[PDB]
Amino acid sequence: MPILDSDILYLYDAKLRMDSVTGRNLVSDVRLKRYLRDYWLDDGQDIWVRKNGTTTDAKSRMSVLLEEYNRTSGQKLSTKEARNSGEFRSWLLDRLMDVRLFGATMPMENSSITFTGPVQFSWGYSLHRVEINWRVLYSLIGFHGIVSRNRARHTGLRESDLEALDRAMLEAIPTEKIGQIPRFYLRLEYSEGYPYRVGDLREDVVLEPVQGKTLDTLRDVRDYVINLEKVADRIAVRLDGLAGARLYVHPDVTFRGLDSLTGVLGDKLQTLS
Repeated sequence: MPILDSDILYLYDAKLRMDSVTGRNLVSDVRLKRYLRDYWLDDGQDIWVRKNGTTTDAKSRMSVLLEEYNRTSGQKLSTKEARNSGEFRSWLLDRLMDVRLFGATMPMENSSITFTGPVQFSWGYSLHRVEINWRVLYSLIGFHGIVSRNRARHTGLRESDLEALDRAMLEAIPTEKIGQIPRFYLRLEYSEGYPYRVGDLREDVVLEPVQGKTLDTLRDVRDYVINLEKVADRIAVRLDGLAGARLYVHPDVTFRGLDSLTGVLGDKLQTLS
């Protein structure tokens, strides 16, 4: 199966002179990808962006990889020749799944290889204002991600890599004082050649506090209902291009409009759990 363009909506929560401080919590895409990489590393996989918890010099790691490729392939590529070698580039990609997904900048002595990752994430932000008491009390974080069909052609992305990404979105964060729990994961795949996208759904999510709570005092997953009604509406408009969907929801979340979402997706929906 060819790689299709995708949109991702991902929610997870994190728990446990000025005072009375509040604001919008932010999580870099680099941090999210670090959770995913550490998870695959702990699964024994070969990963490019890895530590020893001391980081490794990238130029040294590339020199080792090039010398290994040269002695196995019977070549003597220089770093400049290695940069231009489609064979060495494909050999690196076959070996490092995180490069196939997220790309990499791989310096060498007086050269460098650059892979632009098909899978890209926004910065994550809290869908509500969080309280600071210097640590955040509670934060429901939302991420938008994409999978680029065109970029996947240049990194050798495999269909099995995307299934591994889906499973890591469920398992990596809990595996890697602050408890962090995935709560919602939706990946929408688009038909080949379809030009439009749902895009970023995070602003269409609506949090509805339970009685006694407000949007400024959310402290636990039980304090609010996640209303998906507008998310279902936004997806329905693009139904003419939707090829498939993957969806996971945590059992402790209370949803409104989850039935609307699954009904829109229909037979395109595959579940994850």
